[PDB]
Amino acid sequence: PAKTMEEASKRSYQFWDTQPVPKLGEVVNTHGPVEPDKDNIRQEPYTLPQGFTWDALDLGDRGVLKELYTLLNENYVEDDDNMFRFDYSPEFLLWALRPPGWLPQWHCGVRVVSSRKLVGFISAIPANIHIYDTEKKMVEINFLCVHKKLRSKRVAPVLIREITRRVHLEGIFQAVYTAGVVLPKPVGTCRYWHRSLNPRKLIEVKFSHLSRNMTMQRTMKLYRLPETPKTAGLRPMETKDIPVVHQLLTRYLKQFHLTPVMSQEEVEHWFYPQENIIDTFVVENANGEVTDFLSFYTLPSTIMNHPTHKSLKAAYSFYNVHTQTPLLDLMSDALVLAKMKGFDVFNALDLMENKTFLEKLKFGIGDGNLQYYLYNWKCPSMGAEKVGLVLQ
Amino acid sequence: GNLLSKFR
Ligand SMILES: CC(C)(COP(=O)(O)OP(=O)(O)OC[C@H]1O[C@@H](n2cnc3c(N)ncnc32)[C@H](O)[C@@H]1OP(=O)(O)O)[C@@H](O)C(=O)NCCC(=O)NCCS
Ligand SMILES: *C(=O)CCCCCCCCCCCCC
Ligand SMILES: [Cl-]
Ligand SMILES: [Cl-]
Ligand SMILES: [Mg+2]
Repeated sequence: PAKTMEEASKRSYQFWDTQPVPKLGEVVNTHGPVEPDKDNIRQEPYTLPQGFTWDALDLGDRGVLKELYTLLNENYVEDDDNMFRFDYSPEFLLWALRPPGWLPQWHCGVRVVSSRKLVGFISAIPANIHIYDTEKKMVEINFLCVHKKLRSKRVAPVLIREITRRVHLEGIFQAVYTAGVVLPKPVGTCRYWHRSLNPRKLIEVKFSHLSRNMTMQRTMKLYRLPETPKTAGLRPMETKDIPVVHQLLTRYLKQFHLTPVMSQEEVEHWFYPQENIIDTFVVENANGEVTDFLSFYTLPSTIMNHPTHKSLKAAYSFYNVHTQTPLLDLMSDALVLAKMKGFDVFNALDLMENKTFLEKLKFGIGDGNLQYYLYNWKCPSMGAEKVGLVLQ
Repeated sequence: GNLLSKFR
């Protein structure tokens, strides 16, 4: 697994070389599909290793949702030093996996035949995606996970081929996804940055480090935030704000080159506040007009050395739209709100306009690149600041 | 999927 483009050129991709993606290091100047829409699709599921079987996870069954939570809680993404692991909650998983248009056959699980234990997963959800001058119905792929005891046995390529087949059956032939590893071939490369909210805890669990020329007392003063936000008229998003949030987001996203195209129903799903999942605040001015909004989702991480201890509480910048409030002010209030709600750290990528505030608001650069990818769509790559899409 | 990053 190459995490660097230099590593990636010294690697061969036995699976990805067979897929309709551009080759690494080839410069793309065209825009369109690699292969045509298929007018007949394999009806039979791909073959799994002996002893494993496919299943479609109906998350409306609480027991099945808990099985998925447990698979991910124990086997999903860890940080580069294997000290933290994502701890997606069941309620978050419902938010991320049942948006408008979701299909249970696109919650694609692998179970042990004899025990029925869940040991692998991958998911698709539908999304309309604007990529340069084209809008395409696509899927977003997420939650690719193979049990630690099943790794390095070529199960991930089978999971990818099977979700591909199941998406093809529904008439969809493009996808978007992110990954921490370099594959053929990123359409954009983004970097996470981090803003300490509770510096004492971040240093104690070694999420961050004391600068060695700075004391703890000094670090606490440096990152201290006001107790209340400064922007006039900031308040939680409400049902009555759904249309204007939709309108604000649609107009704001036009300036980027890879963006979602959301219906008003999708806007309600992705932004309407749900405690411990998604937070959205709007700025309603002295005229009663909503002019700006900020949003972040809740994604804690298990502290692997102390599974007993409370998870590390992280907020992830989602979509932030400014038309009257300066973005710097909007994000300052996002930090204060996250601190108020008990988060330890606030995370943001360097995409969209985020580079204009990261250093000024005392974010520090993170240790991993997030690559963005399109499947069966060959187009030029773009800089992070033109990426306008944030996944979970 | 997402990436779990921390301070460089
Ligand atoms: C990611 C994971 C499913 C890969 O399974 P694995 O057993 O380690 O790798 P496998 O032997 O099954 O197959 C390797 C193939 O899958 C590819 N692959 C590995 N990780 C991948 C990823 N995140 N996304 C897409 N393809 C990936 C590899 O490039 C390789 O294909 P190649 O021959 O062209 O290079 C597994 O390691 C895992 O669950 N890790 C923790 C969760 C995670 O990181 N999920 C994905 C976040 S983007
Ligand atoms: C993070 O979990 C993303 C893992 C992405 C795996 C590769 C997905 C490739 C596209 C499959 C669907 C194609 C539908 C046309
Ligand atoms: Cl479901
Ligand atoms: Cl290119
Ligand atoms: Mg738009």
